[PDB]
This record gives sequence, structure tokens and C-alpha cells, in this order.
Amino acid sequence: SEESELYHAQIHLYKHVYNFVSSMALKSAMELGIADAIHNHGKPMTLSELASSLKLHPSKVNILHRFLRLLTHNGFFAKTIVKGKEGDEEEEIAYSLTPPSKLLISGKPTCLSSIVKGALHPSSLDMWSSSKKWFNEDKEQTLFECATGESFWDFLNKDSESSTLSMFQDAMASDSRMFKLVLQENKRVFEGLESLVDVGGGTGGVTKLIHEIFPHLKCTVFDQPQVVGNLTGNENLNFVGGDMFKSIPSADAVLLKWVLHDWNDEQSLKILKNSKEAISHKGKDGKVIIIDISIDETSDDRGLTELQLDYDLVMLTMFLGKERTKQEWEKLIYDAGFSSYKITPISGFKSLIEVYP
Amino acid sequence: SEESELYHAQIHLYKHVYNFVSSMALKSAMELGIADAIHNHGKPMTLSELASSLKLHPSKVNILHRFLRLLTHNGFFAKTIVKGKEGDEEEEIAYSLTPPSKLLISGKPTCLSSIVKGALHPSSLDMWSSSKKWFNEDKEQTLFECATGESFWDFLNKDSESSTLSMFQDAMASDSRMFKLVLQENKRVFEGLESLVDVGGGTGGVTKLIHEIFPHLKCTVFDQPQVVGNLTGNENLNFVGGDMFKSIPSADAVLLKWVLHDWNDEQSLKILKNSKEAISHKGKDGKVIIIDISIDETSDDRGLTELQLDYDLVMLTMFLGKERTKQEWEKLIYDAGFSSYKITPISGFKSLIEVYP
Ligand SMILES: Nc1ncnc2c1ncn2[C@@H]1O[C@H](CSCC[C@H](N)C(=O)O)[C@@H](O)[C@H]1O
Ligand SMILES: Nc1ncnc2c1ncn2[C@@H]1O[C@H](CSCC[C@H](N)C(=O)O)[C@@H](O)[C@H]1O
Ligand SMILES: Oc1ccc2c(c1)OC[C@]1(O)c3cc4c(cc3O[C@H]21)OCO4
Ligand SMILES: Oc1ccc2c(c1)OC[C@]1(O)c3cc4c(cc3O[C@H]21)OCO4
Repeated sequence: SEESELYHAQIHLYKHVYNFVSSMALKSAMELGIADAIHNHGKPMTLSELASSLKLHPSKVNILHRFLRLLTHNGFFAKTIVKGKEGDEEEEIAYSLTPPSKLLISGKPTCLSSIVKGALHPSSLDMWSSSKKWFNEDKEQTLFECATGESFWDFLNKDSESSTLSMFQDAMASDSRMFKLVLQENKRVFEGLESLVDVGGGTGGVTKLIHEIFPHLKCTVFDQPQVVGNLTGNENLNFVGGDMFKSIPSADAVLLKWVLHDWNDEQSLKILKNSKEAISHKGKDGKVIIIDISIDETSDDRGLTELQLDYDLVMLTMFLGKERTKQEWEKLIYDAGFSSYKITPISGFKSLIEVYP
Repeated sequence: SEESELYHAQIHLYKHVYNFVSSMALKSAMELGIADAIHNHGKPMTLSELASSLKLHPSKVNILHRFLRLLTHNGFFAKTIVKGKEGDEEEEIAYSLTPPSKLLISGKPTCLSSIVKGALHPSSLDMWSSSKKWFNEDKEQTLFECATGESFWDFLNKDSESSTLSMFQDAMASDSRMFKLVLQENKRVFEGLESLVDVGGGTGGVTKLIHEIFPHLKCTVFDQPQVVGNLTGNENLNFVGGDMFKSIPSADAVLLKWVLHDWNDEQSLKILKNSKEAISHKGKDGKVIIIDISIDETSDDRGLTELQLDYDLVMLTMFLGKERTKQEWEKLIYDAGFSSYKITPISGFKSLIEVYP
């Protein structure tokens, strides 16, 4: 027969069709403030208690229940049994948070809420209804532009989209501070360093975070003359204006945070070569630190690769941008003259790459 | 520390945030006719060949590539290496279909295309932007009605939505014929039967499919007097008008296809009790066959449960409908007086339940 494969095949097909539902359910849990509700309660919450805290109309309680059932199954909540109140009520299910949902508790350094809201915002999703036309047109543009008629950036700067613009900014600011946790969780990367040059460090926001964890590290914020201006620092902070394609101030290490993903291979190679020279004096002790995405298709964590590819598609459909695979990074690294490198997964699906001369 | 859980937590959180992308990518592959393109080719296709077959503008080729990479990773295509054409070209990747994507080949009894298109249509997705308001309002309605101002049914019958209405109808007709495969893949369920009563069989469409596989089975289409009318049959087909809550014509087996999911427990119990009586004369040899969804949270196939819950949420947000869990079915079955039952997974995530007196 071999056609009896139909079932095993349908299952796989349907699971991918209805996956979107799990995202919408996560979106709902964060917009309803369920995490904060449970967190503020202080202990497992029952349906009714949660419903009361959310101030739901009675008819919306069973809806809350349904979403909860799915979210619980997806690991965003844990079910517990708690006896009712005053004899009559028997036993009730109580919901507790899990590591994933704790990332939804507002007012905390770990809150990824703004990113969940932004990633699943209509401005992120609605454009897909234009996907077929987008594939079949002759104009080269983002899916967002194809569906909207304008670039995402322009759309955001509209006055009628001010709130959306804030939301997006909240997502970035959140993505930026998430880097502090990256430093805290990977001190080993910076421990033996006496100096570090932050390429494209702009006005020093990133270096400031670096100093919040490594205050003795001599950091140099390197960027264009016009961006760094006359900016001054202190004993362990200085600003240098130049062109990274010509040279990079020397230091024990070169940090390239979200810098190379905006450049093609040719331009990225130059930057990496100037980075190797920037650490040459330190010999084999120097290192270059790259912070960008790295997709490893051979990884055994298929789910992670899928997530990385998923994000890659978002970059594609919204900005026509791209993320590199582990292999593309390896080629740049070796073509640049480096000897070895080490990839450390950070922030759920991003990467921290240590490159050695 | 225990806070180092952040990464493991972020991964889980992000995967669920970006899951929707995998659905949109599947949607794109079906709207682009990639399956048919490869199928019609007859053998693994290269990027360019596929691009040529789809008649893509050169700028859209890398986009095709990206979607392909993600879809391949998700198991909808298999990568193969084929040498170029005429020396200069080296080796090129070639894409082959997989069981899942073969379900996308049009013009076949197994084509689930219409369902993919319908499930991921804007009319299915856009309403989610109204989810927060929906949870916080006092009006009891579907999410679709909350976002649109009208019921899905009314929306479909608009003249401006005629094509959408056709699409939806194509999805149902496709879901209906899929039942033929169900019969072919589960002949064992009907083999020892001499007679069968198709409750709510309407005008006999389902019975006709049943006769296409079991032509000697004496089938009785039972429905309301007004729906069955004076309709006549033949040796093995007859129509009987009545009220299933009062009684069901006797037969070796009672078929309840998509009948009980439209009734509450009270009403469903009556139907099941009348079904047990309809087969009483056949003694312990009789059986009742239920075709509806059954969600088993204790199942080891978490993915299947998630898909079932996902679908359940779709029913909820669009029709305010609901699907039963294995336990709810068990209670109805035993409350009805039956002794045992057996669940057989069908059509990716639906169920066929054999109930025994
Ligand atoms: N020739 C050049 N030399 C140095 N910096 C340059 C440059 N051309 C562009 N840039 C810088 O490229 C930077 C890209 S922003 C990269 C992200 C940043 N390191 C962060 O942590 O957020 C900008 O700050 C821009 O001023
Ligand atoms: N009292 C009653 N007795 C018998 N059928 C009834 C009924 N009230 C409603 N129905 C029938 O309920 C059916 C629900 S349709 C269920 C799906 C159908 N068996 C299929 O295979 O597609 C309708 O055909 C309707 O006429
Ligand atoms: O450096 C970053 C950090 C986070 C995000 C970025 C880029 O873009 C993709 C994204 O999916 C996204 C898309 C959005 C949005 C926020 C948002 O956050 C997510 O608001 C509207 O559209
Ligand atoms: O008995 C069935 C069979 C298939 C489907 C049903 C019910 O509803 C949910 C669905 O997700 C769906 C929703 C739709 C659609 C088609 C469609 O198909 C899917 O067209 C517009 O919205």
C-alpha cells in the first residue's frame, strides 16, 4: 500500500497549519497580564480567582479556561490541585507560572513582553495575506512594503502609528538591556581582558552596560567621527572616531555587536581583518567577540534551528535582511586569518562568537 | 543562581512566539504550487528550475530559496545533490517532495490544499488583532464577530466574499471526501456488519461513500422527516424520517458522524442511549461508531494534543464551538450504558470511536 502513510503525513501537515494558534494563545496570555496576575497573587491561582483578577465578564471565563488549557499543555503554566473554599467546591485546579511565563512578568530585567507584543502585532502579521502577490510580482521589496505600499520604517513614523512606534522602540530597548544578562551569564568571555574596543558602539550605551559588569575594563567606543563627536570619557572610557574599514583602535579584544549582520561578506571580511590587526599586539591572547545570529542546520536541536530560520524569515519579509549560518561565519572567520572560534548560544536563539587569531 | 534558567526559558518562549512563521511558510508553499511543480517535473528540482516553473522574477529567487530552506528543515522537502548542466555549475541542490507535501498535490483525493488555504486565510487570522478587546468585553460572541461585527457565516454569504465562500466550501467538500480514505484505511470497523444506520445522514452523501467501499452493507439514512422527505433508495439503501431523540432505526451498527459535537452532554446522552437500543437486538455483536474529535491530554504524542487543542481554539474563536476530551467521551459512553470503547486516530487529528454494549 504505502498510501497508509496518509495519516502520518496528515498529522505532520496539520500540526504546521495550526501552529499559528499557539503563538496567538501566547499573545493573549501576555496581553491579558496573566503572568503578572499570578505573580502578584503570590501563589497558584484558580480559574475564578484569575478571572476575577482580570475582571472578566462571566461569559469570558470558559474562554480563559480554554486558552489556559492549551497554554498549560505548551508549558507556560503548571496545574495544581487546591481544595475549594468552605466545604462546598471540592477541588479546584490552580495555575502556577513556569520559567517561560515568568519572562512575561512586567517591571523586570527579564521581561520579554514588549517583544512578544511586537513580534505578534498586526503590523507583523497582516502582511502575509499579500504573500502570493509578493512572490509573483516583479518589484523587489519587503513583504511589508508589498502589502502596505510603504517600508516598515516609514509606516512606523506615521503620526497615526506613534503608539506602534513606541511599542517597537520598547521592543528594541528591551532587546538592548537583555544584553546585560548576556554579560552576566558569560563573564568568562571578558574576565582576562584589560581593554576592549566596542566597534560601532555609537554613543556608548553598550559600553556602559559592559562597565556595569566590568568596571575595570578599559573600554574604547569606536565609531564614525560624526557619531562619536568630541565625546569624552574617564579613566576606563574613551571615544575614538574613525573608519572601521581602515582600522580599529588596538585593544585586548574587539567587540562586534550586531555590526556584521548589516554588511555583505566583502565588507564583513575587511572589518574582521582590521579586528585581527587591532588585537595583533596582544598576540595569541587577543580575541574578537561577535554578537549576531548563527543558524546551525546540523544542530541536534531542530527546534532551535527552526526558530532561527523562523526569525530569519521575519527579517526577510520585513526588512529583506538576512542572518548567517554557522558555515558562513566559519568562512568569514578563516578567510579573515583566524585560527579557531567558539559559539555560545545566548538570548534564546542568538549567538556570541569568540574568535581566536 | 537558578536564574541561569533564563536562556532555557527564552528559547521556549521565542519558539512559541515565532511558530506562526512556519505556518505562513507552509501557506506560501501551497499558494505557489511548489508541490505540483515538483510533482509535474517528475524528479528532484533545482532552485532555478523551480523558479523557472513558478515564473519568478529574478529578485524573488532568493526568497524562494529562503522559504525552501525553512520548509526543508520542517520536513516538507528533501534536499538532494545533482550535478550542474554542461560542466560549468558544479553541484546543485534539488528538492523532492515528502509525504506531507505530497498532500499538497492538486487534483487528488488526498489534496488538503483547500484546507490549508482556508485555515490560513486572512478571514481566519486577522481577527486575532481583536483578541484583547474580545477577552475584556461584556458581549458573548465569537472572536470573529468581535473583530468583524458579524458572524463568520454572515460574512461568508456576502457577495463581496463569494470567493471566500467558495474556498470555505472547497475546504468542507475536501474534508468530506477525506472520509472515503478513512473508510479505506479502517475497513475492519465495517467488515462484520450486515446493516448500518447513518444518523443525521442528511440526503445520503456519507452513506453513498460508505456504499462505494461496502456495497453490500444495508444502509439506512436516518434524519428528520423534512430532510429525508420521500426519498427512495434500493435494495441496500433506504431513507427513514424520525427524531433521533425518540428513537433510531435498528441496525447492526449506528454511525454518528460529526453529530454529537453539536450537542451538549444531556442531548448527546439521549442520542447515545437510543443508539444502544437501536443495536440491542444484535446483542453484544452490535456497535455504535462515533466520528468526532477526541483530545487526550495524557497522550505521549504531545504534538498531537497541541494540534487538537489548537484546532479546539479555532473552533472556539470562530464559532464558539468545542471539542471533547477522551474523558468526556468516556463519561458519555459509560453513562449511556456501554461496556467498552476503542479510539482510532483518523485524518491527522480526528477520531473514530467504536463503542460496545
Ligand atoms: N566606517 C564606519 N566605521 C565605524 N562605524 C561605522 C562605520 N559605518 C557605519 N558605522 C557604524 O555602524 C553602527 C551599526 S549599529 C551596530 C549595533 C551596535 N554595536 C549596538 O551594540 O547596538 C552605527 O553605530 C554606525 O555609526
Ligand atoms: N431530531 C433529529 N433527528 C435526526 N436528525 C436530526 C435531528 N435534529 C437535527 N438533525 C440532523 O442533524 C444533522 C447534523 S449534520 C451531522 C453531520 C453528518 N452526519 C455528516 O456526515 O456530514 C443534520 O443532517 C440534521 O438534519
Ligand atoms: O533588534 C530587534 C529586536 C526585536 C525584534 C526585531 C529586531 O525585529 C523583529 C520583531 O519580530 C518585531 C517586529 C515588530 C515590532 C517589534 C518587534 O520585535 C522583534 O513592532 C512592530 O513590528
Ligand atoms: O469541517 C471543517 C473542515 C475544515 C475546516 C473547518 C471545519 O473549520 C476550521 C477551518 O480552520 C477553516 C476556516 C476558514 C476556511 C476554511 C477552513 O477549513 C478548516 O475558510 C475561511 O475560514
